[PDB]
Amino acid sequence: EIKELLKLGDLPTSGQIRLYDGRTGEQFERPVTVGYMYMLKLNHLVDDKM
Amino acid sequence: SVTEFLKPRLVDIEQVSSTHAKVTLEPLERGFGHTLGNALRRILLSSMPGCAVTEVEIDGVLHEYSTKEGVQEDILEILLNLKGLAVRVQGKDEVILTLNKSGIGPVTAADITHDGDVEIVKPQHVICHLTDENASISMRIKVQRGRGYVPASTRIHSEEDERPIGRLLVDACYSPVERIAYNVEAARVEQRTDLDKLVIEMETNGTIDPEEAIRRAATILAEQLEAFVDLR
Amino acid sequence: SVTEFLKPRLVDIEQVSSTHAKVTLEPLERGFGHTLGNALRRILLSSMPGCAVTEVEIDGVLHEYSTKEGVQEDILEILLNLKGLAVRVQGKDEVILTLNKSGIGPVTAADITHDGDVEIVKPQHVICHLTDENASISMRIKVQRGRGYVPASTRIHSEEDERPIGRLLVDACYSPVERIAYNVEAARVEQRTDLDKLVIEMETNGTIDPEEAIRRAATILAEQLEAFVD
Amino acid sequence: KPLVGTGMERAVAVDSGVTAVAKRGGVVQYVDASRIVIKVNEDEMYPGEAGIDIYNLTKYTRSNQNTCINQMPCVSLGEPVERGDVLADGPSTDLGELAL
Amino acid sequence: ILSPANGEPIIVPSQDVVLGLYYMTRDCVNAKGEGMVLTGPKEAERLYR
Repeated sequence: EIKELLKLGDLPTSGQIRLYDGRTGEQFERPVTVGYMYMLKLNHLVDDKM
Repeated sequence: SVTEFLKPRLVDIEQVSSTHAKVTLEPLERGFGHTLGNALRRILLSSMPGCAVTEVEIDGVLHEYSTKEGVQEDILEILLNLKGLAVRVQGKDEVILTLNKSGIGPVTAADITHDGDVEIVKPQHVICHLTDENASISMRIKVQRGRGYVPASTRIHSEEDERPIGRLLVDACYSPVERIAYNVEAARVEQRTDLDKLVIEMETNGTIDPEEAIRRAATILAEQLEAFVDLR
Repeated sequence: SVTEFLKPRLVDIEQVSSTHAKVTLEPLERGFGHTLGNALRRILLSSMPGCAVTEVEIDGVLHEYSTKEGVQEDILEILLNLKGLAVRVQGKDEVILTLNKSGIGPVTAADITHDGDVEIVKPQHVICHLTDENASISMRIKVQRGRGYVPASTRIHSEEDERPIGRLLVDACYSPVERIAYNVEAARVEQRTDLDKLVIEMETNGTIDPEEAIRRAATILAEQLEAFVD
Repeated sequence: KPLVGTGMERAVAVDSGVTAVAKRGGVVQYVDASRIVIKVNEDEMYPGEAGIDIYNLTKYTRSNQNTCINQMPCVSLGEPVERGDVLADGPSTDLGELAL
Repeated sequence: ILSPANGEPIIVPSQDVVLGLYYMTRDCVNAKGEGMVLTGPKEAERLYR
């Protein structure tokens, strides 16, 4: 189902594309897994612990 | 002929939309385009001058964490919306715009009283909503010109006069370029069959001309390269 | 202002050897050191013109895997030694040199025939080891002025130019740059520390000084943007 | 909002008291960043009652962990509402869905 | 650099250095540039870059 949903959009079914190094520039040797993930910010702040 | 190099030049500036644009440079020899392309991108992301909103002042506000009667959105939400406003200012580096609105409805960027030199690129951009007939909003917006991104904490470092209560400070993102995508393809020039052309796609806020941005990036690169050219 | 940008003033250059440079530049704008280092490295690697050997003709040897009884080294070793040689040909594009040696065989680059225009940076660069007393070596070396690195694999195609037998293709290596690296470190000025410091370590085959190579690369890159300057 | 979820965000947000749900159906008479006034339907009316429901959202009140509790309206002027519908989003909540 | 408990070294790559070294020190079958003859490690690096 995930692969079919990816095929519905203009995205590869494998879920990996080819990224370019921001600093240097050339293609990475192997495709990398990119996407959108839900990230949380825990209640452990460095300014509260320093 | 190996010693001499082909001179790249601008050949086409195809503007897809008011923000999206494409710039074509031709001809380029071997990998030079790459050595140019990324470099130009790595400049256009960080060292593009632009105008951004710094200080806001509302008549009925006292601090960033308050609310106004008759407005649907919070004061912090209003400041966040004003942060993304794109405005092109020419002739000076400091402008104090004023906005006055009343009645039920959205408050678009077209409600700002233009001063002639200052130009607004997104008149349909929404700032807040008034949900009361007897509700009036008056705002004073301070806009400046700079580079990069500076937060409020570093900008309030200058401590010479305490700001009056009710003068809200917002983060400034002076960079007007959001997306850069460069690619290099084969160029049909004479009979070399090896020269290449570089196409740069820029997605900006519409406040900077693509040709001016490219020329500025090239000038910055040449200025930085002058030191290496001298080399003590 | 906005158009003003920081320029690297602490230009420190120390030479480990006659063909080894470690140039440190600081201060630099945040991220500008990476761009400068990458651009200079790319220009040095794939855009520096130079004169170097292209193909070699050996008398009595018809193929790469052929064996010569006179020399203790294989033909591949001779090709590597000739590739490592650095030349400073000026005036014309391609030159042909003739090497003929006999007797004791510590044959170095000093035994090559001098054509006047051609220059050898390292005459003591060893070429071959003829052990047999009466064995003699005779060869022809072709040097061309090109740009960048041209491997023999690419030149293998379109063999009609190299139809005559006895000609072996060797990697060109026109650019007199080897082991060029750049590093970016943190640098502090007053209160700001997002500034970068660039350390460039480079070596040359001996034809030109490393600082001369850096200057030439910077000049080439700058003149490539002449039409785009303001 | 979470792009990938389990469908339990709505139940968690509604059951928790952070969000302001509509006690009675009707239309939004006056929506403001600090309070919401809605006019109840004639079906849910009561004898001798004006028929107006007023919700006073809590703004920028500290929690037990010194965080911020803020409620923002999620309805426009004149938008009809039903019983149990969310009127204002509580902290870490988007359109009645939990958003951590 | 040596653990007093047993004498084994303690400064060892753990997660990323080992992976990078393993990837760098690996041989394919028909990789680009196979069969070439190089005069030294510097030429190998200048070819890879």
